[PDB]
Amino acid sequence: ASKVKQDMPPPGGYGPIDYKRNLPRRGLS
Amino acid sequence: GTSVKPIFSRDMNEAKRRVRELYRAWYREVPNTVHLFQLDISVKQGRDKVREMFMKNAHVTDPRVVDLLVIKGKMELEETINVWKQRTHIMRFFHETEAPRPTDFLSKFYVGHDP
Amino acid sequence: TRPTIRPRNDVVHKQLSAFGQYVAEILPKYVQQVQVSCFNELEIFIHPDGVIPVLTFLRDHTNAQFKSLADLTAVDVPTRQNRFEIVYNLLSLRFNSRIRVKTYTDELTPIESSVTVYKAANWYEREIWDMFGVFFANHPDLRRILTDYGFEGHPFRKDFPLSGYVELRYDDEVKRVVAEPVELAQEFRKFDLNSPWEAFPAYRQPPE
Amino acid sequence: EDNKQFFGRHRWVIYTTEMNGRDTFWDVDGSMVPPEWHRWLHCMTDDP
Amino acid sequence: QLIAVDEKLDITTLTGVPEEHIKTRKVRIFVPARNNMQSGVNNTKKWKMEFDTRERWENPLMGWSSTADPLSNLVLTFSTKEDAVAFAEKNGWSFDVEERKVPKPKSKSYGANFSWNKRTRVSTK
Amino acid sequence: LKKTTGLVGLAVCETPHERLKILYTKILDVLGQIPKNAAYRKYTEQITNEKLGMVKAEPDVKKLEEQLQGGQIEEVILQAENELSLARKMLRWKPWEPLVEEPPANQWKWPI
Amino acid sequence: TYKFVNMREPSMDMKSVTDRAAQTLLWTELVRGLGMTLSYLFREPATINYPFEKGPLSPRFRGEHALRRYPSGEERCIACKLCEAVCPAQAITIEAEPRADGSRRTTRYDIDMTKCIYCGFCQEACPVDAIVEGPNFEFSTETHEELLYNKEKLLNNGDKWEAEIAANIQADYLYR
Amino acid sequence: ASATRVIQLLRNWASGRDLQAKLQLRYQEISKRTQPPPKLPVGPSHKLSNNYYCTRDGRREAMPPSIVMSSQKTEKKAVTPAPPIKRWELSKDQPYL
Amino acid sequence: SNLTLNFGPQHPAAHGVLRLVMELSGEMVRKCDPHIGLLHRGTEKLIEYKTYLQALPYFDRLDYVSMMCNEQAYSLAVEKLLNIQPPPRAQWIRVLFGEITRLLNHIMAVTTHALDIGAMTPFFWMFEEREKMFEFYERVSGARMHAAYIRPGGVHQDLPLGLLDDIYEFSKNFSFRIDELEEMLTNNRIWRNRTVDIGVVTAEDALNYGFSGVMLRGSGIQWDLRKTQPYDVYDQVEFDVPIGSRGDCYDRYLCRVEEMRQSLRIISQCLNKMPPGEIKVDDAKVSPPKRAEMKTSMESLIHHFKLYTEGYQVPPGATYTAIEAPKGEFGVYLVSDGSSRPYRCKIKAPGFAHLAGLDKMSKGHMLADVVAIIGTQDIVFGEVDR
Amino acid sequence: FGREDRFLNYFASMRWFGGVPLISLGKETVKQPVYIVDVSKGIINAIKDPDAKGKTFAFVGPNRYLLFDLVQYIFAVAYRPFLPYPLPHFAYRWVGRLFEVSPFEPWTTRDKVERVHMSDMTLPHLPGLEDLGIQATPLELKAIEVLRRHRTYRWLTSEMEDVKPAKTVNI
Ligand SMILES: C=C(C)[C@H]1Cc2c(ccc3c2O[C@@H]2COc4cc(OC)c(OC)cc4[C@@H]2C3=O)O1
Ligand code: SF4
Ligand code: SF4
Repeated sequence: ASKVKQDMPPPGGYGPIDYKRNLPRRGLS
Repeated sequence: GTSVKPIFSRDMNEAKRRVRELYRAWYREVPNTVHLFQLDISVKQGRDKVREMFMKNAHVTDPRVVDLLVIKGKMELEETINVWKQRTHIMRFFHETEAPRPTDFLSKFYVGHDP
Repeated sequence: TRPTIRPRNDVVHKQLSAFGQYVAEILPKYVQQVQVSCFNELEIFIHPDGVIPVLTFLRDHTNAQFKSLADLTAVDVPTRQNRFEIVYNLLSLRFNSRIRVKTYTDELTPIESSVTVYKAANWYEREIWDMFGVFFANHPDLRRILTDYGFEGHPFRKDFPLSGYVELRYDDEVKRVVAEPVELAQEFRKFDLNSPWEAFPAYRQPPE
Repeated sequence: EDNKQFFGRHRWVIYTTEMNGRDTFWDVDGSMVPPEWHRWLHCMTDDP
Repeated sequence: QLIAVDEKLDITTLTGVPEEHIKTRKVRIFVPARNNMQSGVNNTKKWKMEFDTRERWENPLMGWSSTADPLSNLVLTFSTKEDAVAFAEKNGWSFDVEERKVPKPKSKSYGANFSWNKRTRVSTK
Repeated sequence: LKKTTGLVGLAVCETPHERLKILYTKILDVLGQIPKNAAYRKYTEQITNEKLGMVKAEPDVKKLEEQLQGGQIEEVILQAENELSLARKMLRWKPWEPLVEEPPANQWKWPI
Repeated sequence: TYKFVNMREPSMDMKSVTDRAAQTLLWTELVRGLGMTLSYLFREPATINYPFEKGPLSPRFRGEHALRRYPSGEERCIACKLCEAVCPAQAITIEAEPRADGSRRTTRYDIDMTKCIYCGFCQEACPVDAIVEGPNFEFSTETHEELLYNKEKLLNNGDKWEAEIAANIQADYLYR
Repeated sequence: ASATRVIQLLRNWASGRDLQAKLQLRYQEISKRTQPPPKLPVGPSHKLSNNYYCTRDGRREAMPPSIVMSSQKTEKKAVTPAPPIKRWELSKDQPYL
Repeated sequence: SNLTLNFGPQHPAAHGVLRLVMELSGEMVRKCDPHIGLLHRGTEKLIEYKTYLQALPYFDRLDYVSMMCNEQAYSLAVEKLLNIQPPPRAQWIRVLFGEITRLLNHIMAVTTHALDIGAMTPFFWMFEEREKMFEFYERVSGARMHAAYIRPGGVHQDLPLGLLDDIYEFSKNFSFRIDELEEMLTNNRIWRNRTVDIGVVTAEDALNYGFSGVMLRGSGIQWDLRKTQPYDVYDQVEFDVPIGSRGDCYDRYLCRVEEMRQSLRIISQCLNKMPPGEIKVDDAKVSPPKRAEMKTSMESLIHHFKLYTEGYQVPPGATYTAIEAPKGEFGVYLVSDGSSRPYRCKIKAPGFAHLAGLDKMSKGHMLADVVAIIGTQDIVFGEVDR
Repeated sequence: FGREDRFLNYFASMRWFGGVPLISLGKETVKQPVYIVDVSKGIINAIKDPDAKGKTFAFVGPNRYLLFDLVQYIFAVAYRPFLPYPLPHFAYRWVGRLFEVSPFEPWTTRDKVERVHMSDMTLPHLPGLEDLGIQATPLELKAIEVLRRHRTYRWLTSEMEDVKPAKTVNI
């Protein structure tokens, strides 16, 4: 009478995944 | 009546004049093809091949079929002139690697199971 | 009926039926039939002489404006008098819809080229010429597109054999790639798979 | 093995210098690995 | 704008088929017989066009079945007999046509199994 | 006022109201030469009269675009030109006539 | 919902103008790219030391074919010909007959590895788990005729790779 | 990565970001190559009763296409194939790149 | 007279087997004539001799850069003709692997486009990520690229018990790789002079020439099939459609990079919202039963036999099913006569129309510009030639 | 003679020495060269011929030419300047001895010298290619496929009908 074991996300969810462009300032005047 | 639609020709006279102009074009083009493709055949051989190719379809009496054959011949000539074809495509018209398949009854009886 | 059956949308069904009403009404001269399939796809069967008018209407009318030509293909049905069935699939971005226009022809009757209506057809018709042998009148450049140079025949016809009539190999004597009658080490094995019991009674035909 | 390496370099084999009949000091290939160590080496399992 | 062609339709020159596969081939137009291993009759509805069997030999390597007939796997499906005949005629193939066979209607009766005087009575049930 | 319509090759049309009025009036004029019982004539006059009234009744460009549902009025002008061209082609083609020919007996019968 | 990729304009203040002029005349973005390439140089490469190191694989990996046996040594194949029927590439040739003890067994089982597409449909169709695609992929040959497998070659492949094939099936059969 | 701190600072300055936070190579943060067995739940139609196939037969619900004025067989407001498409919105998340 | 030149097929910049016959006045292109069919294998005629399951691997080989997408399109068409529905978990897996496939395809396209121009390094940088994604493919299916995972009833097998975590670990580091690629290319002035105002096509010309995908969105046309005609759980994910302004190579490059970012977004959402349940339609007359049931149940064995020998019969009818593949609208016109074999299967690939429009797009440009245009059209000849 | 022969290529390669040394100007020697494909077809037909068991065949070409005319035609096909000079037998034998010394394939040898300057025999009592169903191919139809490789760029596209075949001393 075992329970269902299946590939699922963990309780709650996964951590945030960064996707926006990130090009730092990295410059002088 | 049969209620049929033309492609280019109304009767066999227009089809025949189209055939004649295509033959003129091929006859003119053969020497240039021989020089460009560096063929080992003669110009007379190539013109005989052109004549034989034209004569294979001498039995057609439908102007529509004749028009379609002329269209296909124009496409072949365009491929040859633009050098889209290679030497292999030009030389496939002569069948120089195929052994002569016999025609009479006894040879067919001697070689294989089929007529 | 819920989990494993595809849901039905009747709003789109009614909309497509009404537009078929509209198209068949505007063009009685060419439209021969209008159909809507149960998965919400609209088909219009027209006389061949109306390839250029109907398409132009579907491209240029304000209520239609099907401004994209998704595909243009042919189907071979050897049992029909008109052997080849020509299919146009059009997409309307303004109304987010798709339409299908089908006509017919045989081996000797040409069809007006729709390159003027749709510039995308230029290659498509060439493929139909290459694969099926359907000639298109008034084409800017009609020639073979997919087969080899000097290839005889139109392979997509049902009577054309699967493996063709010739095969290529390199010959060392003539020092070139040559073509010879096809021979196979192992013949393609034909399987008779059709079951002797019908599956779908809804498509049963009259008992002849 | 060396678990401090990144995935791909964490397991490896040094081949023998003499297989069935030939000298394999310089001539080595991946077909010399027996099936059990083959399963271990290609990370199909975590157990040798 | 019509031209009113007269003679029989012939597209043999436009098909790319070698001559030996037109003048020497014989096609059969028929309705396939029911497979007696089964009772279903769904495969006896359409007409079929097939070609005559050619030579098959065995490969020197691996002993597979080699062929040289390009039309050995070609079967065409038609609605009526005259459609197939027209297709064969316009493609330049000689044909043999076998007329359709149907099982004649039979008079069945369950009561005949228990006849009072006829031979129809069954020994066992 | 507006800059960069956003579609490449479609320039901003300054003062589109009178351009749309001209286009719709030309479409109506060319439809006047089509037989009255033709479905194309009645349908196209209906929709173009609706559009012309909408154009006349709104001076603002943004509100006119919202009501017309035609997608960024420069495209509405393009569609008006397309409709005028189609009307001329329809006048030459005359497809309100009855069906030119019926198909063969079993041309559209599927399967087989 | 949509966004614009290239629909921005630069500022016109003299500070931004001088910044752009310095970028043009001193090549700052080229130096940034040079910097990026330089960063990679000090990083550890992703190269593995093949053949002494091997790429990661999975139990589901399908490579060279093999015919298996029962623990007693009897061949699992019962000549049902489902693998031949399902084969997309028609790469399986099977001939069968009754054995000396009446067992249903094959006399010919050939797989053309130059015809095969390694889709694994044959091991899904098999009802007795006789034909499998093993873990091996390093079986390149020097002649075309060496890639035409017969029943002896496939049985030898099974006998050679059974230890690992059984372990892979043990870790996978609960997903099938 | 086993790189020294000086080299790490050099790479971080050259690229302008922090590299050790996100490393291309997978070291030990990955899943185990040996996993426990699954259970794989069954589908909805695994009932013992009230499960006749005729009530869940998708293929037999297909019909031949409906015929809308076959040719062989009142103002009438005009229609479009579908309602006009609604205009798109400009990405409250990030409208400009 | 102009000089006639053969570009390909044995050319690094020909992207495979393409014979571009060009007439040149100097290095200025006067006409491009694309000769194709050097990879024409007769896929459609071959499909006409297979069952619906047997014909599935052909679609993997059609666009060998985006495989699960072709599988999904064919499966959607066959499902529509069968009047069946995939389970929700199957649909979520399909969308997840479609987005992974989109990432693979965009990496391939951008890196080889830059390779043609002369930027050789981002190719190496991003093919490591491509290798990790092939590891995902192999783990779920057993093949690195030709998975045959997506079936016309769902998917073949369930995800292994550690795949989602590994996909998550991959997904939280890919934005940095995109950022490094953008640092190399986006603001480089050489890249801009190579790509800006090259191959500009107007929106109306793009519509009439049959373009789709980025080729449309580079011109500013707001069209995306996943947003306008959703075909899966795509109507439950949130993302933005990148839209260009100038219709040139640079705008399309920016659009593809932003589509990679949005694919990362969709992948995150799919990882969060994966539901439980079965993976294929619970109808054994379409999808095979589980091997245990096949080995213990009579009906399961009969259905396994008949599915793997003959296959399911599809009701007669014709459909045109299209999806938003990474290269554009990928479609199939499928005609079924009621048997277990397709009667006709026409495959519509965006590359066909794009390559037909290459000659229009190359007007008034140089040889290097034509190389850039070929790169930016994102052409793979497996689908153009079929 | 053929593409890989040491008969046409041998004579064509002597252009590298400026002049062509011919013993007695090549006027005392008669040659009857045969095509390679003819020889191969004859061997095949002899394999398949049931009555060719203990027979001896002589495969010869259809035309006989003097060595001078043959070499002149060879140089005319390759469009190379023909500058022949007579060399005494002893001196040209000495040249062959000098060339024999090489540890590789010799350019010429004394035996090659003797075989080149010797007339082809006439054997009218032996069967030939016609007895095997083979019609001999004359040199004039297959010389271009061998000697086009020995042309410069300017003459590389000249046709076969441009050489005016040489004189044949037949009967
Ligand atoms: C040179 C290194 C960095 C890489 C790049 C590369 C190879 C080997 C081969 C090729 C290649 O790139 C070129 C250009 O891009 C594609 C794209 C293709 O598919 C889209 C494709 O399929 C045939 C072929 C190609 C070329 C193909 O010759 O190694
Ligand atoms: S893997 Fe696929 S192609 Fe290869 S033998 Fe098995 S079923 Fe046939
Ligand atoms: S390998 Fe399996 S499927 Fe193939 S014949 Fe043997 S038992 Fe049947």
